[PDB]
Amino acid sequence: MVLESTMVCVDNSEYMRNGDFLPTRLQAQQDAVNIVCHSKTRSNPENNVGLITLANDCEVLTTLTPDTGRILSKLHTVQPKGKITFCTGIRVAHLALKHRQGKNHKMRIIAFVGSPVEDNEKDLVKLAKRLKKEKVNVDIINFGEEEVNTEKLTAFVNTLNGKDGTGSHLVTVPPGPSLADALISSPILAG
Amino acid sequence: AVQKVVVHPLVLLSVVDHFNRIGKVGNQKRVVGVLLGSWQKKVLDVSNSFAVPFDEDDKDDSVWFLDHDYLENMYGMFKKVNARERIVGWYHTGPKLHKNDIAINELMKRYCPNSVLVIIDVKPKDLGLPTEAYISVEEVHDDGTPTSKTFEHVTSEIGAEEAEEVGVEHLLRDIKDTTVGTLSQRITNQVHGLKGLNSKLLDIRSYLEKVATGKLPINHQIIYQLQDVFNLLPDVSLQEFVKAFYLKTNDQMVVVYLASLIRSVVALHNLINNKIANRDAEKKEG
Amino acid sequence: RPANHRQLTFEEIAKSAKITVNEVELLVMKALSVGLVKGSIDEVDKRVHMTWVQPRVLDLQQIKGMKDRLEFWCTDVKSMEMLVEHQAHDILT
Amino acid sequence: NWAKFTATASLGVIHKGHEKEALQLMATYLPKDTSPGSAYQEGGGLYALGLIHANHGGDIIDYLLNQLKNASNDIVRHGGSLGLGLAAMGTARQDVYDLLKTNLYQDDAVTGEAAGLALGLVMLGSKNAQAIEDMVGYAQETQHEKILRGLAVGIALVMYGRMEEADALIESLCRDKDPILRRSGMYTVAMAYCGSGNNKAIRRLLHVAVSDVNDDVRRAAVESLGFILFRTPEQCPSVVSLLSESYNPHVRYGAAMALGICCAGTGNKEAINLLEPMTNDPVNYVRQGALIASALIMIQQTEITCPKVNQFRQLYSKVINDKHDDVMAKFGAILAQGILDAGGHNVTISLQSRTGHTHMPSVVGVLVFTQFWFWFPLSHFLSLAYTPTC
Amino acid sequence: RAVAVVVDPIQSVKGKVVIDAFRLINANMMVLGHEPRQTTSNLGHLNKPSIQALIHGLNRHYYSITINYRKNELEQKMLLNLHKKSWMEGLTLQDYVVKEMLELAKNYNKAVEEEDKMTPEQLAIKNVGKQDPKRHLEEHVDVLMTSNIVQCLAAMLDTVVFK
Repeated sequence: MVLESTMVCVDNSEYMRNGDFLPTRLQAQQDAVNIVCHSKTRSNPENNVGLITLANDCEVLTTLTPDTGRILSKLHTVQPKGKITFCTGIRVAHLALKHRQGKNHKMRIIAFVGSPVEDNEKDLVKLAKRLKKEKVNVDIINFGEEEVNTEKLTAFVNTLNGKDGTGSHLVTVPPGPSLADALISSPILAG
Repeated sequence: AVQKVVVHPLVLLSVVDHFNRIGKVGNQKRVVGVLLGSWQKKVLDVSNSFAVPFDEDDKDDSVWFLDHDYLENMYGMFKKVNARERIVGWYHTGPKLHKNDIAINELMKRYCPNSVLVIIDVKPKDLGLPTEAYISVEEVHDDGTPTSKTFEHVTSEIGAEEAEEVGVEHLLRDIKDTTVGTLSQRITNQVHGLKGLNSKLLDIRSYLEKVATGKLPINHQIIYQLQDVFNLLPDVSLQEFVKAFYLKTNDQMVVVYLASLIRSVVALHNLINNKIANRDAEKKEG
Repeated sequence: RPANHRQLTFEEIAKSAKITVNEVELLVMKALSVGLVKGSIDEVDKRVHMTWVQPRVLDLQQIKGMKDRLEFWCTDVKSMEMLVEHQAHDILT
Repeated sequence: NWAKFTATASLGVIHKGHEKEALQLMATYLPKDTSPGSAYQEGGGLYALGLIHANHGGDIIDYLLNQLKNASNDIVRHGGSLGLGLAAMGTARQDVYDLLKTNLYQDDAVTGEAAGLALGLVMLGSKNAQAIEDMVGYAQETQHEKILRGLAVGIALVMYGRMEEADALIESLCRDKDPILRRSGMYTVAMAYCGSGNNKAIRRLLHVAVSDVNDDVRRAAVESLGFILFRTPEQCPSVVSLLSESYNPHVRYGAAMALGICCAGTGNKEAINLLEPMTNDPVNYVRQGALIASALIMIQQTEITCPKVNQFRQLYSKVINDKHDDVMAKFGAILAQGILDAGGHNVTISLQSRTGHTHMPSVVGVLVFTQFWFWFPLSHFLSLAYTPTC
Repeated sequence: RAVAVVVDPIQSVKGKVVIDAFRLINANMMVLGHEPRQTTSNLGHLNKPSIQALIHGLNRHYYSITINYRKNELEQKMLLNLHKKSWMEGLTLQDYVVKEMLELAKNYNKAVEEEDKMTPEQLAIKNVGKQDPKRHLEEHVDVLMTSNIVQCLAAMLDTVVFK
């Protein structure tokens, strides 16, 4: 096993409600939460997973806790509606992981972005060299629609790592009909 | 929705100890902890409370953290060991509120639909009573804005409970009990004259804020109307109380009659025993 | 008007009212039926006595004149308060 | 503790003087040649060497400071540090300023009190501006009673006979918290005004003596008059007789001590007559302290002057030959007997010589002798208040 | 140490220090002396009342301990602030009742004053040959002092507040 803390960053914006990505996009990101919580059950249960959004608020309803059955109950009535702010999402998740219990856990975090965010590349490079001085690899999986080939988050992937800490893997969004498990099959292959 | 509060000093000391818990570590802004309560009438009571960890960066005042699992756990603890209590709000130690506090309020108004905060001061010198109460209701606006969700200043006090001062008045030890008859009245004179007319002069400094500034809510709804409740006495020169000098003489009347009669009887008290025992001691001293 | 005058003539109400003498009575009773004033209907002299009224909008010049008579009250009561306390200052011990 | 320490300390009290033969008479009583209970059959050995070399030091700087520097912990260094400061008056010892504060690092058990005493004795009446800072900007941030009370006595001891030179700092001590700096400001004005009838101390003295609610500081404040009024001692009893009727045994106890420590070289009949109903008190230890002060008042005293000598000796017989008195009444009673025949009526106390120069170890001895709630060899230092009447 | 805490919650409102704490010393040290307490001078200054005669019956391997109520500079002056500045008129601006305590005080004074003036009937000479010395000036100096001075300042309230 391995000691880390992955903060699932769901999108509750008003773009995640249609059915281009499979029979609900809510169900698409919900199956994503299913596979990451089962994956951290298959990982070390000493690790912890908590919920957070980037849109409409920074909503903490569960603590970053090693249980996730209550998170599976928190899957329901997510009601995705609001306006995206992922640039506060990185920092709010990072302070949530500076509110942890142990330092031997690593910090490999995922993120789900599904809307056009007003994110300057200077904003996310402040965040990115901040994470260079905060030791966090982030594996973002693009959902929804902002661009068919995301660039700002590609720039964050570029500006997070160098030569040793290349733990930034960006599944850009396939904005046409692509499956529910074919999106998350590549990070469960390689995060 | 809230009539007033009855708040014991014990919960304030329960704020003080967690202030001691945070003064030794890296203190970014302040304390945010749970305020339990004993809500019975539209009046309010608090017997006890406890805290919760909290940090807050200042970039978009939205990054702020509690632990609702820990909160409900120790709530279940103190609810089991005392079924009288329940949560009633929160508190903060920095005496000036900020814009994140509405997010704090509405994020904890989900357990019970009211969550009254408590401003306190760990270093109070100039204020009156530390305890303060807001409530989050809407009047929506005169211009009817999209949800002008306003804290509304509910009245407050320090509460009272039998035999909770057993520690307190034994500890402080310095109390001059029942100074009626000496200088308490002039302490109230100095402080109410100066420290209330400076509130008045800072109200007129806020009026100068309305002069040079103050377009914001300039507030021609409640200000002059409660100031008209003041303006029940427009006390301009020539003093206008020809119809009250005789009433003031009537005020002087009975008390000076008591003074004359009674203090003549007080001289009559002193002189008798003073003369008798005086010359007793004097010419029976030898 | 300056503070109240404490007693206000039929000419005043009838002059601002552009009405006769024998209607300001109905007027002040009708104001009691409205309930904006709690007044005593002083008409032994046709000169009316004043109580509390529901106020109207404080103007900018009325903000300034309010500052005038209000700071008059404020610093006069504060200054003569400090004078009373200056006489009451000697017996503290 | 004091079984060990008093057992090897009373030998050095008997060895007052005795310059050369100390090492080859305590060859069995080196710090490594005894195997104590814990640390005091080896602590009181160096204490007795400090008593032997009181105010007349040879190698009693290097020798003593090394054997305390080569000493296991702070729980040993006590009496060596006290006698080190006692003999190191004006020797400009720097290690007593260097290693004591960083020896305690925050505090000690009672050798922080020893540290305050040692730096005060080497810096007597000095205005040690290094140690004004490094003592009274140090006695606030720890919490115990012993370390703070001992630095209180130390910052009292560092300032002596000043007559103007400390009193703003004294009221700066007055504006501090309850048990420490106000108490020490009282002791420091008791030492800064030794020998004069200054009417400056008496203001805050009486004020904090009765107006205050803490009571040990009241006891200290009525103790202070014997410290400041030993040159003209006939002022006190006529007004401390009214202090004798306080609510508390604190102020009554200090009022019983004041008539003693003001006039103990004399045998005035009126102070005796006013100690009489005070040793007829309901509270036990105020009677005890009155008897202690009367044993101070009757040293060297023949019966032909004031006949209450035999009266109080047979009263001491009465209090010593029954069991149902106070527990430390016997402590005080045979203490009163050992004081009562000190040297065999050979030595006496005088805080002031005849030619107008004071006798500063007597002043030091009485201000030492008062605070016996801990470090009982503050009683043992009353040998330092004894004089060569020859 | 494992020190006990003993309390009775029905005692007083500001005064009593009801808490009681102990240290059971073992019966295995029955050979050695009981409660040495190296100095036993501040322990004797704990020994002051010989309190609780049934616990002093229970002095078989028990003794109470010193408990001071120490200062909190972070808390003491602000508790004093709470206490005083919330009880001196609350906001310090409120009462600075008054017109029926006139009659209440005149009753409470005069009805006691006639029995206060009875005893000079019985005053006489032959110094110890009479036995009933009791003071009579009590609560008619001071109650009338506080009463009339505070209510004449209440007659001053109108000139103090009003101009």
